[PDB]
Amino acid sequence: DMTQLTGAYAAPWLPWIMIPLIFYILPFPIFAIIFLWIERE
Amino acid sequence: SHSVKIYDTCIGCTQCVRACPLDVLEMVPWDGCKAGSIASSPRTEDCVGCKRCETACPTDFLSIRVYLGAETTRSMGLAY
Amino acid sequence: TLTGKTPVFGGSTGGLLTRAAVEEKYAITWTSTKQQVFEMPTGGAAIMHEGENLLYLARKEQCLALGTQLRSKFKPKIEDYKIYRIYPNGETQYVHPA
Amino acid sequence: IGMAHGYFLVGPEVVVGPLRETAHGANLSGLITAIYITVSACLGISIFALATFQGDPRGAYNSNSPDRLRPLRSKDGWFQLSGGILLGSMGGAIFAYVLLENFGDLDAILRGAVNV
Amino acid sequence: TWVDAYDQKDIIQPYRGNPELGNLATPVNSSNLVKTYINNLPAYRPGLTPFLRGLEIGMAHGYFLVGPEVVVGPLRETAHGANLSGLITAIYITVSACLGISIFALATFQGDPRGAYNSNSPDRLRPLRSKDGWFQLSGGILLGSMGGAIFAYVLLENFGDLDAILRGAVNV
Amino acid sequence: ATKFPKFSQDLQRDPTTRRLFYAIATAHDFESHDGMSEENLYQRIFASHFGHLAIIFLWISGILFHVAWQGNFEQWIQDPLNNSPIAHAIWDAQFGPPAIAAYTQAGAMNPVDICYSGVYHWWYTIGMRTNNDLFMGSIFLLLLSSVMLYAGWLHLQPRFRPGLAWFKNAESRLNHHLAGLFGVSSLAWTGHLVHVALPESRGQHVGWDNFLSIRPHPEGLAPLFTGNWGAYAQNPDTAEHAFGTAQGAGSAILTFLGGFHPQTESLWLTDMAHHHLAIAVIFIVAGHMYRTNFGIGHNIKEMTEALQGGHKGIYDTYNNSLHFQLGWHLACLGVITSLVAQHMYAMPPYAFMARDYTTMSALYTHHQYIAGFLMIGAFAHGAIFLIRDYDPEANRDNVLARMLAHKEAIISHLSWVSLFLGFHTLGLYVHNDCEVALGSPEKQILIEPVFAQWTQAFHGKALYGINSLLSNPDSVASTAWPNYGNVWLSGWLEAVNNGANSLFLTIGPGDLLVHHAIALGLHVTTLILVKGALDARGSKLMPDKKDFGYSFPCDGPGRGGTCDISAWDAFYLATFWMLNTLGWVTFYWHWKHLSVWSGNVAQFNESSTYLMGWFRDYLWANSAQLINGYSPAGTNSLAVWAWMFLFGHLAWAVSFMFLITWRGYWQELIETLMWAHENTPLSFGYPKDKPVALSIVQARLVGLTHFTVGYIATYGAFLIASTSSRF
Amino acid sequence: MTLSETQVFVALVIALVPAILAFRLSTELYK
Ligand code: F6C
Ligand code: CLA
Ligand SMILES: CC1=C(/C=C/C(C)=C/C=C/C(C)=C/C=C/C=C(C)/C=C/C=C(C)/C=C/C2=C(C)CCCC2(C)C)C(C)(C)CCC1
Ligand SMILES: CC1=C(/C=C/C(C)=C/C=C/C(C)=C/C=C/C=C(C)/C=C/C=C(C)/C=C/C2=C(C)CCCC2(C)C)C(C)(C)CCC1
Ligand SMILES: [Ca+2]
Ligand SMILES: [Ca+2]
Repeated sequence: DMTQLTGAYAAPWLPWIMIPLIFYILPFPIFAIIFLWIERE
Repeated sequence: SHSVKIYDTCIGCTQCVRACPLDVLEMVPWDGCKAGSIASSPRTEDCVGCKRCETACPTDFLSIRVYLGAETTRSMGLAY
Repeated sequence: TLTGKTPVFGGSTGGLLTRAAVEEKYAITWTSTKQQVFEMPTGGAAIMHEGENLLYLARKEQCLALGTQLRSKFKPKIEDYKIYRIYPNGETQYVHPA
Repeated sequence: IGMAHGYFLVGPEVVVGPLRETAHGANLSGLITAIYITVSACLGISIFALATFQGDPRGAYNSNSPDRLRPLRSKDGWFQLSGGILLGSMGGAIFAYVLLENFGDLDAILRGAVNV
Repeated sequence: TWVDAYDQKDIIQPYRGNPELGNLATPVNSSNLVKTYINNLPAYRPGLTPFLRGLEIGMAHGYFLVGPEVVVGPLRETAHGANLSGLITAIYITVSACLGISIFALATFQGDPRGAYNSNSPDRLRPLRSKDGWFQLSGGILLGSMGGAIFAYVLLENFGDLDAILRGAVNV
Repeated sequence: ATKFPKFSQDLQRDPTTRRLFYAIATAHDFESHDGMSEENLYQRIFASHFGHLAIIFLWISGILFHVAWQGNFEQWIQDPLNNSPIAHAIWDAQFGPPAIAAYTQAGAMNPVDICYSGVYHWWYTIGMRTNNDLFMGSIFLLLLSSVMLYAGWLHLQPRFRPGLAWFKNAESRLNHHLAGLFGVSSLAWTGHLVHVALPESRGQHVGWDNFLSIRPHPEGLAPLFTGNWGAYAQNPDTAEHAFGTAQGAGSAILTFLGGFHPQTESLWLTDMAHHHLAIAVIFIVAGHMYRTNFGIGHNIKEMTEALQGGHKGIYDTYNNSLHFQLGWHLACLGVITSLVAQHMYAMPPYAFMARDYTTMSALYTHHQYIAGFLMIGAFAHGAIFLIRDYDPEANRDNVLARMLAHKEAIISHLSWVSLFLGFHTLGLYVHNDCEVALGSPEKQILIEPVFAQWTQAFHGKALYGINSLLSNPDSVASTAWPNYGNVWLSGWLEAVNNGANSLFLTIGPGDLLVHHAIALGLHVTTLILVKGALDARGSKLMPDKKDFGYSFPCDGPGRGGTCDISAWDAFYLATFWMLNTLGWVTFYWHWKHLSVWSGNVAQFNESSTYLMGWFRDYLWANSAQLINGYSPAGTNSLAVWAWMFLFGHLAWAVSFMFLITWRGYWQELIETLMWAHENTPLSFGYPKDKPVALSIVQARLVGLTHFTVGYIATYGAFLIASTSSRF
Repeated sequence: MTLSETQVFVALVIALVPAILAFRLSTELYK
């Protein structure tokens, strides 16, 4: 409760996975997809 | 590239041709002023857009106008 | 197709780069009546030869700034300079004077 | 190139990282750091090759480029280097991870304590 | 009554403009969204070496194949046993599949192959047309799926410290 | 060349990194795109407007979802004065245990943010009571936004693409938007207020399962038909009514009380229902004015064309120019967003919101900075109109031709008001500074604001004792002699003559000096924008400026030097003056209200007359708990605002790099880096786009963006942390 | 009380519908 991130709401495992996914797992694939879109000839 | 327009108020003083560091401008015969010559811009794909020619033009307002257009490697002045 | 001695020069970091071999290059050729020192547009001092010279430069503005120095900083003046544009397939186009 | 690089990239987070108070946690966070940097770098190698080699490339990978410092001049050389760096740096990272996870038995080996 | 049929526009077209071919151009096989996605999957991504095609296909596949035996398998009552049986399942499926890829290539590419790997085959869906492309894909899938399986195994074996990382419990 | 961007072929052939940045900044300038026909322009704007509508509905759907999932809305409505609204939960795995304990606040069992947007007070007044109410509201907007995404895709399909004559129908749109968008929606909102929001305010649950049974009135719908409409002005509400409960409640649904509900300190729901009903039928009447299809109705171009001795062609100037319409609508929206900010704090409409001091500070500063941004974009798009769409022959000798001929008189008169206000307000402030510093604080020049004190007396304040014309009991403006039907007044005068509310506050000599500094900031920001718009087609320094466009760097160092000569760079200069003006506005609102809410309203009155008093007692004194959000003594719940405070100071300083250093310094530095990369071993990468320095216009924009982000993140962190820690 | 786990999963499944409709609006507006 006071030593780590918890959640007293419904599905508290959702921020446990969504914040890693949104902020440091998916951005480099999205940056790579956008990079290939703006460099293609 | 840029666009260099010469208007018919040009007195043919050849000062824009002397001022151009890229040799964009030359003088052609005109019979439209006392000097008999007018400025032209044949090699406008070498124009970097420095506007040194407009600084040299004594006509009010300027007979030579540079319009900054699409940036190429030559117009951006890149040695790399 | 282009004749001339390269000026005496130790080289510099301001010279030709990858663009000179893959897009376009420039060469300025002039005759001199004596051995004398000029300033390179890439920084530093080089020695031109008596007779015909040839110097490869990266931009057209560097060759025309050298030709401005040749016309204005030397007595007698050096007016006979020719500037070429060299393409990577060896195709050489005479661009100054036009 | 991979085996040399993934091996040392485990190092910094083991000693100065946020898991450094416990030995097993520090080795895991150092391994994951080397894994994440390797995947990101090898993704960059692959999308470099997908962007550069489109027709005749511009710059140093052009067919007329005399760049001695950049000799990998085809896209199949770049994709094989990408897979080589990925497999080497993953292997070098898990090699450093296995040595650091077993540091108590590896220190006992190097002091002859296994001969008791 | 039928004379104005095939005059109005239709989203279903003959495949590659040829009505004699045994396929249709639908949104599922020929729209711009599914063509951008499928042709940039590592089986079809243009310019890739056959090994790097296999490495991306393997790493994606060995990673999820650890999963099912961990949660619903016979070792699932204990955490360490369930992760080991999930790793061995992904290892055994990978070796069996890569053995199948290799013996496919040893059987197909004998002279001019029959069917879709013939020199006259216009099969856009089967573009790996040489046996050295197949053997490099076999080694790529083996190394990628072994690495993806042991990556999922290492994350699941260290789930207690990885859960403490993702909740900030390592900052105490 | 590259394929990106597909709308500009000259940007496709750009070989540098300038291609990627200029493709962003011109992506929504549809008229400059390649081959944009003028009819295809309107169809892509129409579908982009459906995309912006769906983003708005998805935004409010996420606010409702995160309160219903992670907030404390059902716990907050028990006692909204002793509870704190929760915005959403915090998931940041870099938190330590002191940061987890500090943000586990407001009775939550996980780290949370405190909501300061006021959406708890807004949903509570309109009848939301449960988290199931907020969830189905979030699901309904989740489907309403998908309807907006469908209609944008649908009206791009070839059968459903509207033609140009449909877009230019300025009578069928102005009728339908007056009567349907403004009238029927205000009628349906009254239907929500009297069927739902008024019974939930009186303890009666009305949902979709039981609203066809429960009438809004005991005399249900029969006094409307029989013309006895005063049967809806029943017993309105007692002075001891508790919001949300049946005790002390009335049955009235449309009343004309004025003033405030005494417990919630906010407007009555019956005055707000009779507001939106009177607004509805007036807007439905106004939407029956113009002729579309049936012969009856006025024609808008006839009132403009037959208006001379000066409005000839003003219809066709408006109707054919999208930049004239955009600049006109940004000016009207910018005035209203100021009016929203000035009236929501003076007459609070939401229950218990006037005692949430951090929300009132956040909401005023939000809508004032929005209004300042819409104001400078009205002049910016009015300047793009004069370059691109303005025709000097279609508007010969009309009013738009007059100011372009009057432009040296308008700018010079704006410059005198700017110089008079700046010389005399700063002169009075520095004089009062030197008197207080030299030990003589009664030698200050303290001009009493007699014009707005008499204006306060003419609205109902008897505080000054001047007793005349609605500060008067037997006035003709008070008694309303032919009517005696000003029902608003006896409820209104308790809003004016009480000392705890925030309409018509007491002003003194420190209030006059800041109103003249605000008038200085309004007149200079107008002077930069008007001169930028009226000289946009040309000056005597640059007579052919209209052929160079709205945005260009300069015309070179000749003719004396022409840095920042375009009309875009006058927008760029006025944005600094807009932020400084809105800085002076929100500094004054916050310091006056921090003195009123603390009871130390006297301490504002001696200190606001000299500039050290603003520096010492507002900036320095209220920074004390903000910068102690983390320290060597520990961290607390103000640590994210302390970190954002330094973040804002950092972005403001990065701004000065782009604004002081200019381009050719950085371009020559990048050549040495391009040298170093080509001659370094093992560096196999090579830039596909050639690295160049940012352009002259781009870094004015990048520097203004870092300035603005640094402006707002600094003050926004200071406004939240100083108000929420003192109260 | 606040939301249930079945209410959150309903909102996640429903939100795929404006996710798909924004994709087809974005690709229709253009590349
Ligand atoms: C790509 C490729 C490439 C390469 C190779 O390959 C390189 C390299 C170099 C060398 C040679 C040198 C040294 C290093 C260092 O130390 O520094 C740091 C950096 C880094 C760290 C960077 C690096 C990067 C890497 C390599 C890669 C990575 C990638 C990732 C990981 C991926 C990811 C992906 C996703 C999608 C995100 C350098 C440098 C410089 N840079 Mg330079 N790079 C490049 C890139 C880039 C870009 C983009 C930009 C823009 C930002 C720049 C910038 C810069 C500047 C300012 C400078 C300086 O100062 C320096 C110098 O000159 O000295 C003398 N630069 N470089
Ligand atoms: C009665 C029928 C009707 C209705 C309801 C609408 C409604 C609309 N049309 Mg219009 N339209 C119509 C007929 C109608 N149209 C016809 C017949 C034509 C052809 C002549 C058009 C041609 C047309 C075009 C070309 C465009 C529109 C657009 C719009 C939208 C305006 C943008 C917006 O959302 O602001 C909504 C505004 C309000 C709800 C009123 C705001 C009033 C002030 C500013 C605020 C007052 C409210 C209050 C004080 C604030 C409280 C809120 C707070 C508590 C949260 C709006 C949905 C635009 C659009 O976006 O398309 C997608 C657009 O580009 N229409
Ligand atoms: C001093 C010096 C120097 C430097 C050096 C250095 C910098 C070093 C480095 C070092 C390093 C950096 C090293 C590395 C190493 C690595 C390694 C050696 C690795 C290995 C690996 C392995 C062994 C792995 C394996 C595996 C795999 C692959 C997979 C599976 C698993 C395993 C783990 C088994 C010089 C020469 C310049 C000069 C002189 C002096
Ligand atoms: C939803 C969706 C979808 C789907 C998706 C999916 C299906 C996913 C998957 C996912 C997955 C399936 C993932 C995977 C991942 C993997 C990975 C990422 C791996 C990694 C690996 C590694 C890292 C390893 C390493 C190593 C090696 C190699 C060796 C040594 C050891 C180690 C371990 C170190 C789509 C798109 C269709 C559509 C839209 C929606
Ligand atoms: Ca079992
Ligand atoms: Ca730690």
